[PDB]
Amino acid sequence: SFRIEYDTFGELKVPNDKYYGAQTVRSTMNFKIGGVTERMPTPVIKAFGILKRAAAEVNQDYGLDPKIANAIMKAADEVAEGKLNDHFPLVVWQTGSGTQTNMNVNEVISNRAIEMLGGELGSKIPVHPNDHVNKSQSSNDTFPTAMHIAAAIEVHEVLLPGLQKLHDALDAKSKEFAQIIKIGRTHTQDAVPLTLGQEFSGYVQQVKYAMTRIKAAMPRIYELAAGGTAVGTGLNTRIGFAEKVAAKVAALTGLPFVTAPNKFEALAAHDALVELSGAMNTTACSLMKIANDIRFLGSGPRSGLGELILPENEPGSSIMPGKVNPTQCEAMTMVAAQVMGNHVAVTVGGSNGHFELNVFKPMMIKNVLHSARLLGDASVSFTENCVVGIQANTERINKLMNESLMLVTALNPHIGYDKAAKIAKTAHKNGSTLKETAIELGYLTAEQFDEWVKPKDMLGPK
Amino acid sequence: SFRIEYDTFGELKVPNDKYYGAQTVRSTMNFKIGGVTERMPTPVIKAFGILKRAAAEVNQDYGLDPKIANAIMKAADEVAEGKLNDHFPLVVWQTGSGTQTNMNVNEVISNRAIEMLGGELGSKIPVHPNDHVNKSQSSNDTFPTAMHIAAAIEVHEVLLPGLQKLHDALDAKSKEFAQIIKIGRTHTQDAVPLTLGQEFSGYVQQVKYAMTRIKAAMPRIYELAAGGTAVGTGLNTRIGFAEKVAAKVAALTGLPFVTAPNKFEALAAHDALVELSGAMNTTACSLMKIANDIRFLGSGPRSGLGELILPENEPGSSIMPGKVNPTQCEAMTMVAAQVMGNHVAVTVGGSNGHFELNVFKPMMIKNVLHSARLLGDASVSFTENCVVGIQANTERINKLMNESLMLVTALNPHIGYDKAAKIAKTAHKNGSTLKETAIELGYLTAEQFDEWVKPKDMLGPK
Amino acid sequence: SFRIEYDTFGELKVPNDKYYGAQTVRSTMNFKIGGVTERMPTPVIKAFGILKRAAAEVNQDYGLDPKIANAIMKAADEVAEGKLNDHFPLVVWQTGSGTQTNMNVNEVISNRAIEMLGGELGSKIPVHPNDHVNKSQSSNDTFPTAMHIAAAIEVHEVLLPGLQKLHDALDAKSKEFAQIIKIGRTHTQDAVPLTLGQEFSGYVQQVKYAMTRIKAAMPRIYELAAGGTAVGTGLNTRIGFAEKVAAKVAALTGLPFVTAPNKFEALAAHDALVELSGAMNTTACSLMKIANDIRFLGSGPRSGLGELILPENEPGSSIMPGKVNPTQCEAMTMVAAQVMGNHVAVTVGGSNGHFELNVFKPMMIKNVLHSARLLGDASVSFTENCVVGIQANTERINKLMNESLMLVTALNPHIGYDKAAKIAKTAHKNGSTLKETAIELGYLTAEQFDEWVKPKDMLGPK
Amino acid sequence: SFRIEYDTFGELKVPNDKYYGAQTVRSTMNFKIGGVTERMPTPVIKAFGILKRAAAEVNQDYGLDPKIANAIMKAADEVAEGKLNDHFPLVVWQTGSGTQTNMNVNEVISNRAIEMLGGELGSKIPVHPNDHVNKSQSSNDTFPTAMHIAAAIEVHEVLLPGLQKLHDALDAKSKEFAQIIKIGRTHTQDAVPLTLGQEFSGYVQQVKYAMTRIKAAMPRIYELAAGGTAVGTGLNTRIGFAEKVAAKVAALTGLPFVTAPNKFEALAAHDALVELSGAMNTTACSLMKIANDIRFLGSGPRSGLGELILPENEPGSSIMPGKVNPTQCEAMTMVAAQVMGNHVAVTVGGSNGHFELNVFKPMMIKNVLHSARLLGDASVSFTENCVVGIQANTERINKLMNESLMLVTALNPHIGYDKAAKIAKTAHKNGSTLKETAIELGYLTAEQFDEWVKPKDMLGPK
Repeated sequence: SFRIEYDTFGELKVPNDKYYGAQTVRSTMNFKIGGVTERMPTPVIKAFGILKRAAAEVNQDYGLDPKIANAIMKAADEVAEGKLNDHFPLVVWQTGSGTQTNMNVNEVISNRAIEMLGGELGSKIPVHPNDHVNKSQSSNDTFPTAMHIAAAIEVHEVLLPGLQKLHDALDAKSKEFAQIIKIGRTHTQDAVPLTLGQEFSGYVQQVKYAMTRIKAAMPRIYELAAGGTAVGTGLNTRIGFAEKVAAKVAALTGLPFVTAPNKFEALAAHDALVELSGAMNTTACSLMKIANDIRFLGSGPRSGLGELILPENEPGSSIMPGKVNPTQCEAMTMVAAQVMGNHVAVTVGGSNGHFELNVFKPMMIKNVLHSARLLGDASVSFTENCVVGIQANTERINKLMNESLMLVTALNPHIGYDKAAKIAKTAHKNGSTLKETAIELGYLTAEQFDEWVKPKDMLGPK
Repeated sequence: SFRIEYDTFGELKVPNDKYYGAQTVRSTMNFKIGGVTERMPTPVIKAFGILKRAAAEVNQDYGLDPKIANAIMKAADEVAEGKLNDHFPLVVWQTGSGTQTNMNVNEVISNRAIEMLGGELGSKIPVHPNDHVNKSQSSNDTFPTAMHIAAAIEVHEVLLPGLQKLHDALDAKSKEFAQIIKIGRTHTQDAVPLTLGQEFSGYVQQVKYAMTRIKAAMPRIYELAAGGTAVGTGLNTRIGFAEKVAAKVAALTGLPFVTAPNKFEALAAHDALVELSGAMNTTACSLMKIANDIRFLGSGPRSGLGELILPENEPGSSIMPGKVNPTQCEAMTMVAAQVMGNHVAVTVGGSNGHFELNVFKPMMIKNVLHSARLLGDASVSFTENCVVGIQANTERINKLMNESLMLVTALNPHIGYDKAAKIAKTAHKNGSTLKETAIELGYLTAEQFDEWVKPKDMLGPK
Repeated sequence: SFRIEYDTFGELKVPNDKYYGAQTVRSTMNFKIGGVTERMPTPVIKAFGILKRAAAEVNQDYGLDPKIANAIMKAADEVAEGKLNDHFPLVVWQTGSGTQTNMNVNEVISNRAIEMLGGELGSKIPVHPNDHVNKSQSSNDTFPTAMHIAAAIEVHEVLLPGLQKLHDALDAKSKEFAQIIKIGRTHTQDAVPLTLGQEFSGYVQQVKYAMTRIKAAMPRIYELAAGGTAVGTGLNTRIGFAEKVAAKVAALTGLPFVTAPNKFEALAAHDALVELSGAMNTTACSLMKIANDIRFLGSGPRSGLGELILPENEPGSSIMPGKVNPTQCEAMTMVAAQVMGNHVAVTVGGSNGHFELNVFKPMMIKNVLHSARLLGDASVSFTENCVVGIQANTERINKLMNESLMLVTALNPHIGYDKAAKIAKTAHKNGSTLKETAIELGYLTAEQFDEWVKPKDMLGPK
Repeated sequence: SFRIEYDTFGELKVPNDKYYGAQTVRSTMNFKIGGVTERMPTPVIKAFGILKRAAAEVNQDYGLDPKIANAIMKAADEVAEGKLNDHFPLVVWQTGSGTQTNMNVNEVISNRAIEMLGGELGSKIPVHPNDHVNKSQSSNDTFPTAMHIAAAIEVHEVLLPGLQKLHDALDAKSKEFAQIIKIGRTHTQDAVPLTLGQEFSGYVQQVKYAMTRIKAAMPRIYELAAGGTAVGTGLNTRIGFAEKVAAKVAALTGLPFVTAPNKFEALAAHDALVELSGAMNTTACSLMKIANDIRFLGSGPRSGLGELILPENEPGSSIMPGKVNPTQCEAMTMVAAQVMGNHVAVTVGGSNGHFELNVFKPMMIKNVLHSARLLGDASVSFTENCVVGIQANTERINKLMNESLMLVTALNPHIGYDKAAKIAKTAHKNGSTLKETAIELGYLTAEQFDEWVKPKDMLGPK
């Protein structure tokens, strides 16, 4: 049920049903940190499949036999399409250059290509993991290329689309609530009015700006290190390989990948990952505010704020009508906190490069991909299971509007400051409304109050 | 005007009204980072005065002339008492060992001692800054000693006393509010009742535990590096000096300072400062929760929660009665956030020692002292200007208790689950109270409702 | 291949081969955040198995039929022993109280117990997930109890044992290297000598203190929230349940669990998790220093420091003799950075409780357990695959000792300061050794140099 | 002595030599947190002077008497020029909206204007602090406007100019060192060659990208909240004021300030400050790497790497020639760590807005300004006192090139892989050079070695 392969240290059993080889088994024996939840993220594995497909096609310019190249391309495609995820057992907590996952990819693609050609698995014949699958590449410039491919795809396919759905849903609710006037809160104290539409428009702007921030943090993610080889000079690769492989990855993905203009900067640091994590950190601050606001605005039903009725997704008991826990707000705010911590992990890793090579690469991309997936998925879930279903408690909102003390300044042009202050003070002392008090004090009629106190006229500059 | 002093780089002008010398002037010209607001914290300077007083007294065992030693002791006392603060211009962003502030201290104590002896300032006669004031000490083991003396004094004189006042004031309010029943909130939704005294008892326990955590993080702050000299071996000091100087510092301060058992650990790392910062970080989490709760519990007067009436310390407008911004809550929660950031700065510094010496020392102690002073002062301010004057809005609390849907389960033993749930659903649909609805439906009488629904019996297990 | 169950929202298909039920399926439909790497950590699931076993036995005091209790206990044991991990599909990013995992546990134990009794899965007969498996418990006080059980077990079984192995290995190497004198480094400049044993003894002290710090952070992890029910009052549990269930968990685990003296503090905050994470943060700073030092001390073979020969665990090429990448140092320092970020996530979550309930519970325990497992596993791997095999490059160390300029001060008592400074300056200018220069200058004989310059005499105070 | 002023709480003594008034004295008595070192940063105060100058000029469109407006403009100019710094005693740890500093600014400008007009200080005549100096403005939209003006000016005048000087100095050294070949280091192990100019070109690219990142984070800093008044609606200001005051601020500063398109987003959150802090956090990661590399590349003189000779700015000892502590590297890396911590403080504040107003404003801008000033000043200091004077130790670099084992692969095309590996293994075993060994083994002549092993041909792809 196992085949025997060999490396410099001796023999190793490789399961017959696995496409990896001796280097991967050796790597698993020495880095047993954290268990299977710590396996390298699937986006990184898929990105390696893209990279190795691109390199094999380019390397036909540089001596690679087309029959071998095309077998590599087909196997690499299977990796990219997520068809071979079960053959990647290595964890994030490995060599800090990512070289062990590079070798895992080279072995898997080599053995699958051998199988496609009808040969013996583990033989390196006719597809050699290093001489063919890693041709023109290095142990040091491959993982950083894969992690930028993976980050860009996750931003474009998961993070930005999830934020776009949330933006659109918040914007629809802003329009739906554009005429519902409620009492503002500053310092959490009652304040002058604004509509729920206006308040929600602030959330819309925050999400729009989050997408702008993330896009602004992408130009240097599109720069690929492939071609820098061991220390950035390109020793032991071919002239034109760096440019051709970036152009091929760009063609395969439809994304504007380019070769990094300075390979020393590209290998010695991952400042672009720090930059992108920073944009996700800002996004997390925006989403914490939006979700915590919606949480409190839905508080109640009777001892809270009670402005919003959130959809009920988990069944309650009949004897507790009106109670709805804001559980999508909880998942989102937990995600927001996680992104902030992940950002510190990325920052510490990014600050700690040494000379020609930053060797915190696996941990840095793990945290970036984690934050991107959590923010995108949480945005979709918060949208579909909370935002689109939010209703305004207009009966309670209108009641509290008429009971507020904050509308009293509408009276000043009609009865003057002292009488308006006396109304407010008396109403506060007695627990009555402004209207009731103004009438009892003899300062106006009910008809006058309705004519002069118009919240619709208190919503902008004049 | 100025006197002329010299170093091996040439001539320096030293103001005649300053006690520092050529080394200190040289240090100011090369490290201007941040401006005067970045000057080394006064607690570090005072701690250096304690240390140099101790070293001078001990060094009489090791050849130091008693007339010279006693002049150093008197000048060092002046530094320790804050009488010579204006003679320390150096910033935090200096050499990472703190040696430049050590030299600043040596020069100031030398020249003030010379003045006490009637001699010529700047002459190093009869008191030499290196040969006498720095005798038996090193450029590398003095600053870490001063920073632990400073941290321990700030914990005992500022941080723990401020937390103690907050603990005691919260406990008094807990007892004051022990009989005031209100509606609990979980997920921010209405929940079963608890007293304000019970809720406040949670805050009391958090502050008690904060003090316990800070004390638990002090044992290794009391360990002093003095005696490790350059690399931790004690080369170029005397047998017994490490122990004697720590005992003298303990006697001078009344605190249980001891010599660090392993001087390599004491110089190469400042793990104790990370540990203490960690306790302040936990404290900051507790204080964020207490201050934000009180902030929201005071929200209103009419569109918030309205359970607490917070003292108004800043004049308000006569036309805005009842409005009180919780400004001490804002100061406290801003401080909490600062402590969390300061903690990451301490962590990064503490993680980055190299071989025999961690050279992030000034930045680490600055953040520790900043956190300790902010937490202590904010605790006093929050206590005196908010907590002690908090009142309960008992009329609004009683009203919202009677209007709650959460008490309905007191009815189950008397009329059964089915009728109870029907009451709650109908009340929620109609906007009425449980009692009004239970009577309208004909399920019970007013007298039965008052006998069966007793919140005082819903406050514990049975 | 599926059975039909029902909840308030309608019917749900449950796989015939799963022990969870309708509530768990509903929970999975609404929280699709992050994928399967985000599943609730296994230590939490196992801890729930302990908690539910304890509660079932205690509840025989409170009316639970012994036949049902014993079926619950046996099923709960299977959960605790990791026999049913495949029946827990929920992710961390769920309701912030952890109630959905509580319900998942109640359903699994109920259905497995039903099977043990020979009944129909999904029927709630004769074991009801809520009425029996959750008897005397709440939706809010169960997850916090499980997360403290899980944290304490992981500290005692994984984190502390891993640190103990590292301590012991570092201490053995310190003794092995106790006579190997090398040149110290301060500010990364050459400094006076110390032995590799002395330098490694600093690392030993850091790891010893890390274990002390972690233990100091455990007393409040042993406090369990069980019995606080919904808001901390214990409404709807029985007198004595809180104490009995903590004593039973203590008996089952052999660890000193107790009931939390203030349940409001226990439910409204998780300051103990922040405290424990803080101890792991300090540990990560210590390990970053130790691992980065060892990394640089092994640098080379010829353009680095070259003091240590690290074991080679991944095969190199024949043409690159002497090159050994310090890959266990890389995994450990990546782990250290991850712990620092996780600590910020825990801190943000811990700071954000609201009124009676902190609803960041799943994210907080996830990060604590992640840091604990990574630190423990990395400590074992770093120990077994690096530290125990470290060798000293004594040939290179001795060569560089004799070429250092740092031994020259040994000459001062014999030939005076000026001649000793002239030797050092001349040797620096000419690239020669101190000995060669001292002889060429005519200041001493070779025999005198060997008699006066004894590094063994430069290793302590005198 | 003192004058007597009043507020609704009673009488306050105001020093006769101060321009602030009763509101400012009242504010000092309730917020003493931290002491004078916590005073509001001068850039915020200057920015308030710009804003009040702009508002006064614009408000002539909205009824403000020109004689009064022009006195306000002149007094506000004095504040903006730093002439009245001593009249601002309030600390950061004040009301979270910054309203108390707004009132401090209003009072100082009122009383200085009154003095310019020959009137009585403290009389509010002819210049009223609220009715004139705060005309058309609000307690809530003034501080956020000042903090964006301050942040933008500090970026343009301090941060970017300091980085530009560092960029240019690093680029000059890159060109100076373009022909100096040394041994690369990956994982800290010896690696294939690269020039010092190539390595420095990586640092240049990082600083260039830092400046690009900071500029990319400025568009939303230029958005001003002025005009949003209390909750963002603009109630109680005039149509056109928001736009007119932003245009005037842009004209006064020469920077492209604009009114914020959504005033709810501008008041309820400070996401732009989080974004800018994020760019400074990335910059800090770049600078940590540059400064730590240079630190280690200068290590020695004989037991380190020894590639760089750093300028010695602090006198050394004549008996310790060649020793130079990299003290600017220490200041710079301490600053980098501080920026990372400051960033977490900004993040926590930015995440914690409530409804219509984020009330963490003073702490957020303090940390942003602190980071910007430290990075700018440290960049200038690191440039002038380290980078520009760096020399290459070419003799030691050439020696270590010739002694390296890494050049051996130049031999493969000439003698084959087998003999090359035998040379490297033998040299490593014996401690000799590749050339000595290749000759002793009889595989080639000295002349062949010099013709075949040319490091200049090992610096790129082929």
